[PDB]
Amino acid sequence: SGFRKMAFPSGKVEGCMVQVTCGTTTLNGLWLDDVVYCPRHVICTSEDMLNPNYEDLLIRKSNHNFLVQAGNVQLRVIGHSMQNCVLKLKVDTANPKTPKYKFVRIQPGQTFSVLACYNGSPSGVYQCAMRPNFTIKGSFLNGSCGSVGFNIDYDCVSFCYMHHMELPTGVHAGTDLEGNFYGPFVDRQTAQAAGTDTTITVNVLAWLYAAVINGDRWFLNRFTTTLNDFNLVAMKYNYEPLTQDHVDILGPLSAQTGIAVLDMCASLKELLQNGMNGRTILGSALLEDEFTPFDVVRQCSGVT
Amino acid sequence: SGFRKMAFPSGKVEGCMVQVTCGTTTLNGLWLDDVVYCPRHVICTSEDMLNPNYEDLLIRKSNHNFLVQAGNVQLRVIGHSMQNCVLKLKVDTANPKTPKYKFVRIQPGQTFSVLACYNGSPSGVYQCAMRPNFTIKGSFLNGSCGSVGFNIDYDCVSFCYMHHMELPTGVHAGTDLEGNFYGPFVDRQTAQAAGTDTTITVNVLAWLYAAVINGDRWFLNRFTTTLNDFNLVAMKYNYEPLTQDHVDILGPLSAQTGIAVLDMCASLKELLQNGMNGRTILGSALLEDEFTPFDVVRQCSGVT
Ligand SMILES: CCCCOc1ccc(Cl)cc1CC(=O)Nc1cnccc1C
Ligand SMILES: CCCCOc1ccc(Cl)cc1CC(=O)Nc1cnccc1C
Repeated sequence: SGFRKMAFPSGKVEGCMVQVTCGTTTLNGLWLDDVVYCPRHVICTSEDMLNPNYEDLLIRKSNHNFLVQAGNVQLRVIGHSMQNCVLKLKVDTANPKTPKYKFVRIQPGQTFSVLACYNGSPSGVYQCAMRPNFTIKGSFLNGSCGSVGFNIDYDCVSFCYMHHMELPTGVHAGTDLEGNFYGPFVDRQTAQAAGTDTTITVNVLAWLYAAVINGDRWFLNRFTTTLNDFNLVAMKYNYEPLTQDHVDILGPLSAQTGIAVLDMCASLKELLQNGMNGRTILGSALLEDEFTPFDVVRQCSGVT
Repeated sequence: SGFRKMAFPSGKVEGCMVQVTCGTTTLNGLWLDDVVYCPRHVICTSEDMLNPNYEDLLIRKSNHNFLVQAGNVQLRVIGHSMQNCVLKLKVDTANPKTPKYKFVRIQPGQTFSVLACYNGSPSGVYQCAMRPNFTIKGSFLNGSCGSVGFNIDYDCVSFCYMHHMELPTGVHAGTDLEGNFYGPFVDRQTAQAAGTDTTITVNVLAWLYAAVINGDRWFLNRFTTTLNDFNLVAMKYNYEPLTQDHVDILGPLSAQTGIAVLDMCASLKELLQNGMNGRTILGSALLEDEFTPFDVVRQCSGVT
C-alpha cells in the first residue's frame, strides 16, 4: 500500500552521462555505444542564442573542439554531425556501461523519469509527464541541458527526452534523441508560445483507481455518466476529451477494482464540479494527472 | 526553475541489492563489502509472524539456509548473526560495486530516497520524509522488505532506513542499518499505535522559500509574527513548534530571498488560517513538508 510519484531506477542512465564542453559552454551528453548525444546549442555563446545559424556555427568547430569527459576520463572525438537539434559526437571508445536501449518519441500525456545532471554528474531523479502541449514541468537550472528523460522495461532503457531549454514562463522544452523538438519550439532565445495545455483525463482516472486500490474511496458515488456527458464536463474544466481508446487502456484497473470506467468518470465529474471540499486523495489536494494507467498497474503490482 | 520531489540518483544503491531467501520467504538484502543486511523476519513463516521468537527461529537456521543471489550469481554464506531486527550474512566475496558508504540514524523530519525493490531487483525510486512519529508514507508491497532509504553526499551513500513492515493503517515502519526500529515498532503482526503525527514546520517554510525562488509569490503578505505567536497557530494546526534552531537552518534561504524567517512564518500563519482559496504553490494544493531546507538549497543550486 501507498502510492508515490515513483521514478525508474536511474543507474543504467547514470552510466551514460558525460560532460560536453565546446569553447566556453558546458552541458551534459549521453554516451551510448561510440556516440555522445548532446544539445546542439553547446556550440553557441550566450550572444549567439538570440538567433543562431547553427550550420555556420558548427562549420567553425572541429572534432578537437568538443571536450567530452566521462567522470575523470577524456573521450577522443573522431567525428561530429548535427541531426535536427542534437549533435552526435562519434568517439573512439564504446561506453562499457551502455545498457540495452532504444530511442522513442513519446506521446503527450505519457510519463517518464528525468535524471537531472550538471557537468556530466547526476544530481537527482524525478518522474514527470509530457504535457498535452509538449512542455514538461521539470526542475532544471543552467547547466542541466543534455539531461535525459527515459522509461525502463526490464533491462531496456527507452530514451524519450533530452533537455534543451527553459521557456520565459519557466516551463521546459526539449527533443527526442533524434533532435526533434516536442512541440513547436525552436532552440533560440525568443518568445515562444507553448499553447493551451489540458489536464490528462485518462491519467486522473488511473490515479483515482490507484486511490481506491490503496483505500482512499471517499470520492466514490452512486452515479454513472456517459462519454458524451463526461466530455461536456471535461470541456468546461479544460480536461482532454475521453475516448474509447482511453476507456480500453483503463480496462485492467476497472477489472481489478470492479469499478466501471464510466462510474469512475462520474466520480471525476463530481470532483470537478464540487472540488475536494478540503479533503485529500493519495496525499494530494488536487486531481493528479502524472500517472498513466500503465504506471498505476506497474506500481500496484511491483514490476522490476 | 521548477521544483520537484527529487530523489537521489539510485545507481550506487542498485549495485548493492540482492535477493535473500530463507525457507519459503524471499525479500531484499543490501550487500556492502562482504556482508548482506536484511530484515530478520526473512526467517519466519507467515504463521510465525503473530509473535516470533527470533532467537529460537534463527537457531534452526544454518549458513546454507540463507540463499543470497546478486542478479544471476549466488553468494556463499560463511556466517550469520542477528543485530537488533536485522540479519547480517557474512559472504565470501566483497561486493565489487560497494560505494563509499555510512550507516546513519536520521532524525524525524529529515528526508531520504527509497529504492523500492522486489526479489532483489529495483522497481523505482522516490523521495520521502521520516514523519515526526517515525513512520514513512512510502509505496511498498509484499516482497519490498529489505528495500533501503538513503542520502548521497558526493560519492558517499548514507544508508538510513531498511523497510520492514506495513502497519495495519497502511503506513510504513523500518529500521536503521543496525536493525533498530525508528519509533516504537516491533517486528510482529500485532496492532501497533504509530502515535500523533505533526506537520514538519521547518520543511513547509523551506518549501515556501523554494516557491518564492521559483516565482510563486502570491502568499507573501505585509505581515510579520513572532516565534511565540506563530507557535500558538502551529499548536492549533498540529504543526511542530518552530525553534531558533529551525530559524537558523532557514538562514541561507532567508539570505537568498531577502525574506526574514518570521515574515515567512506570517505567510504560513495566514495560509494555515485561511487555506489556499483554490490556489496552488509549486503545483500543490496543500502545504508540503517533505523538503528540508538543505533539500531546497541543493535543488535550487544544482548540487551533484
Ligand atoms: C543562461 C542561458 C540563457 C539562454 O537560454 C537558452 C536559450 C535557448 C536554448 Cl535552445 C537554450 C538555452 C539555455 C537554457 O534554456 N538553459 C536552461 C535550461 N533549463 C533550465 C534553466 C536554464 C537556464
Ligand atoms: C504478507 C505479510 C503479512 C505479515 O506482515 C508482516 C508482519 C510483521 C513484519 Cl515485521 C513484516 C511483515 C511483512 C510486511 O509487512 N510486508 C509488507 C511491507 N510493506 C508493504 C506491504 C507488505 C505486505
